[PDB]
Amino acid sequence: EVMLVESGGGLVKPGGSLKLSCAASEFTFSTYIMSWVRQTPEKRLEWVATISSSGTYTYYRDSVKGRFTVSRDNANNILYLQMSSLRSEDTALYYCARRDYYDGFTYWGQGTLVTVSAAKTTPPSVYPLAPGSAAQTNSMVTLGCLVKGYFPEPVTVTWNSGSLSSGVHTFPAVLQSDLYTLSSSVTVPSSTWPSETVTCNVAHPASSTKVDKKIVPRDC
Amino acid sequence: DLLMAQTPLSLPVSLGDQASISCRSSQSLVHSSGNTYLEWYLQKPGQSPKLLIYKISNRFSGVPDRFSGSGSGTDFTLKISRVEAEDLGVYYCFQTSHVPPTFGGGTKLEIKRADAAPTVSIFPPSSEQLTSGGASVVCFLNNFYPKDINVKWKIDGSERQNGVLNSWTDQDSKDSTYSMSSTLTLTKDEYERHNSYTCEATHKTSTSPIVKSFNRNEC
Ligand SMILES: O=C(O)CCCC(=O)OC[C@@H](NC(=O)C(Cl)Cl)[C@H](OP(=O)(O)Cc1ccc(NC(=O)C(F)(F)F)cc1)c1ccc([N+](=O)[O-])cc1
Repeated sequence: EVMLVESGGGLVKPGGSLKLSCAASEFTFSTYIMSWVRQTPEKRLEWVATISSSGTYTYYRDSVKGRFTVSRDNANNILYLQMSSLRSEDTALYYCARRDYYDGFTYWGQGTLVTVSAAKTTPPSVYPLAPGSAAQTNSMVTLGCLVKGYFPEPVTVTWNSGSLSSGVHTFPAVLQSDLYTLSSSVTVPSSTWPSETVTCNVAHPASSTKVDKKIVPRDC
Repeated sequence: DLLMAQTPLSLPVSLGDQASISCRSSQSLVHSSGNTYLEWYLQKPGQSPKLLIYKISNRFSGVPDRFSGSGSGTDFTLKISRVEAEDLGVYYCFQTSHVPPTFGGGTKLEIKRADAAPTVSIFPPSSEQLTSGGASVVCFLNNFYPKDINVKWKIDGSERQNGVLNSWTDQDSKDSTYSMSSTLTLTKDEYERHNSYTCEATHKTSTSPIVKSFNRNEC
């Protein structure tokens, strides 16, 4: 299928610069108008920029004008967004989209996250959440993993390397004092834990960490 | 300048019923061409936005015929006629008739299912977290409906409001429930000065709180 893959998002200090890219495939890239659209942490969608098929014309949201430059490499099928004088308002997930003229943003990439902050990259501490003694229910046990004190977003949490999928809830991170925290819960049958292992796998690409916390019974 | 105002913020609807969503612009969306470039996008939980409708009423390829768009000038409506579970998410109108292109603020479509009470689980701080000098007490409230829920924490009976952060998943397409975490974050020292910890959940599914509790000294 048409595909669009963003690269380059990450943590940048206020006032800094970053250049996003977007690799296009399975369509004639050079025939199409292309766009960047961003989604704020509060989930508002903001159009950022558009570039004509040939690159001759470019258009920008007012708040980014003079700071951001949209460009494209039609030989290699890449769309770019150069960003400078970055500010906290610019923290968002950045999508590249194919724009079929007045027939809409037809195809969207998965987005690349940009965080504008003075805070330091910090890997998570991962803590197990196991039930009390006896009060482990005893037919369906709920377990969890507390993923505390990391920066920037995102983290990926799986259980048993993705094998354990059903009965899983991973809660959105909340930011406080320049660190994010989240938990994930999983409910499993008593026959399967603790006599078979349950592990939460937590990946934090910004610090290149990948931690597998086994949930074990409380020492009681 | 040009605002795109959507109502409602949130719209509960039963599977099989019709949902209607409004988008009101502050000025006329008639472009200089005489056409109107009003579009509708859906964002499913964890997904990118996807196009539904362009030029007021035209469906993008592959969009189910149950989605339709209408309106003129300043008032537009997206209708979904026989709602399915997979239709939940946030719906955004968008205009590109007049620079600068602008989105609506979004409307959540919520699947209205039978009321379900939460299953509540409580968790003391782990030994390792305490080993590190911090203490988070965690309460999970899983698989409930509707979304609105109040969680009270009590420490040795004193209601505790400072230090408590609540986080909700998006609605689950498989069962149309929500889940939430309520986390009480204390210093190890404060945690160790108290014995009884309780998270109490008030939800319209019961007259009585659902209370889960532990004693720091037990296990
Ligand atoms: O560029 C020219 O040909 C001369 C300028 C006047 C013209 O004839 O074209 C205006 C037209 N621009 C283009 O077609 C360039 Cl992309 Cl080559 C126009 O520009 P304008 O009317 O001058 C200003 C304008 C800027 C942005 C948009 N919309 C977007 O960028 C969108 F958010 F939709 F992606 C719409 C109009 C326009 C139409 C559609 C889109 N689009 O993204 O689908 C972009 C631009």
